Amino acid sequence: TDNTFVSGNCDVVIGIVNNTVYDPLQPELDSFKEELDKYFKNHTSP
Amino acid sequence: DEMIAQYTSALLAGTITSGWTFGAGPALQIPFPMQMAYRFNGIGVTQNVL
Ligand SMILES: *[C@@H]1O[C@H](CO)[C@@H](O[C@@H]2O[C@H](CO)[C@@H](O[C@@H]3O[C@H](CO)[C@@H](O)[C@H](O)[C@@H]3O)[C@H](O)[C@H]2NC(C)=O)[C@H](O)[C@H]1NC(C)=O
Ligand SMILES: *[C@@H]1O[C@H](CO)[C@@H](O)[C@H](O)[C@H]1NC(C)=O
Repeated sequence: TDNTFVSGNCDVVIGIVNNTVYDPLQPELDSFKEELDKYFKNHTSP
Repeated sequence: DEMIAQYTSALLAGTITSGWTFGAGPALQIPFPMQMAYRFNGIGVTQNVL
């Protein structure tokens, strides 16, 4: 998303192609979803 | 007046397909629907107006 800027819907433009565009903020919080996953199994089981 | 008409028919065949890159080195291809979006970027308006 640093390299790209968004402008409106994607139907007016001719020749567009479908792909994926990533964001850098989402992997920053990805390291904490795996951290909190182990503590959930230590409370529901007993 | 034929060879003069051959030169000016070769400038129009490179400024359409290659753009301006054939005036400063080897000619590089680019579609004309996208070369025109480079001329707006040198004016002050963004790409999305085109
Ligand atoms: C996101 O990607 C998907 C798959 O790559 C796109 O879905 C399909 O895209 C193709 C593009 O060639 C569509 O085919 C077109 O169909 C029309 C109508 O039959 C035809 O006139 C064209 O010549 C072309 O063959 C296909 O219909 C479409 N399928 C669906 C279910 O949408 C999708 O369009 C991409 N997203 C965007 C926003 O473009
Ligand atoms: C899970 O709970 C037990 C309690 O008996 C504790 O000893 C253990 O350190 C806990 N493990 C984690 C990963 O929290």
